[PDB]
Amino acid sequence: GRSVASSKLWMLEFSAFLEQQQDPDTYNKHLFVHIGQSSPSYSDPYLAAVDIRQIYDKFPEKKGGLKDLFERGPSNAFFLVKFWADLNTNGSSFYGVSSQYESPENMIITCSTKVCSFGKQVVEKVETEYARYENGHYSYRIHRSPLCEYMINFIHKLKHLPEKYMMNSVLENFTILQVVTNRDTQETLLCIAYVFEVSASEHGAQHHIFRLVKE
Amino acid sequence: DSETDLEALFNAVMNPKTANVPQTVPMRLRKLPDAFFKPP
Ligand SMILES: *C(=O)CCCCCCCCCCCCC
Repeated sequence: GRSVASSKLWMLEFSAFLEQQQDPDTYNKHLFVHIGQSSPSYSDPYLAAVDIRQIYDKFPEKKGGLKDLFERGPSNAFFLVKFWADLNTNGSSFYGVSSQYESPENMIITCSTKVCSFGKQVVEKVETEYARYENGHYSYRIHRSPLCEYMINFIHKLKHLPEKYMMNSVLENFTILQVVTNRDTQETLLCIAYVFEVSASEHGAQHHIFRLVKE
Repeated sequence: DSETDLEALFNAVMNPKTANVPQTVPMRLRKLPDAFFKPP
């Protein structure tokens, strides 16, 4: 499906999942959210714009926050992803997140993921990734990164809510900010703001990708 | 109080009479594209 790309980095894949082990040879994987799974990943400027000012309140402020990052640019690195999450699932459980990126450049990259409540940072996960040469480009993979305990707790609490409108109500004040940076130069390669609702549709998880603009 | 209180976040929706969280503008009331609220 539709993915996310600046001039220097393309995120081809992103998925958060629960993997359950029935027995040593049998595993069941449930995808909560996914980009580049059901169909081959592609990227083009054929997607709509969102005024970033409409979402500043939902993400960290001050130096290093979303406004600061956006103003520093480049403008083409900033995206808003709306997820409709599939919550229909559930000792032998593994909650994980996997992502893959491609670049023309051989870099050392840092991926910061901040989980936020009411626009305030709750937890940050920071990962450093080195390049691998692949078919005329450089590939970066964050493979089966364990979901933090806060997120596991959050998912558990969501599923224990008796009504779906309640889940959506909670989700309106839950956000994730992902910032992928060149470690040495501190250039913003990708900055992705994630917003959530619960999926109701029979096919499962869905997403829409928007460009963040100044207006 | 603490804005990042996980229990308080869920209590706000489960037990609205005892809700103690920041007051916010719902997303559906904001200047956002139609595609934001309608899945593909
Ligand atoms: C580290 O723990 C942060 C990894 C990024 C989180 C992936 C998104 C999790 C989506 C799960 C669905 C629950 C939210 C509706």
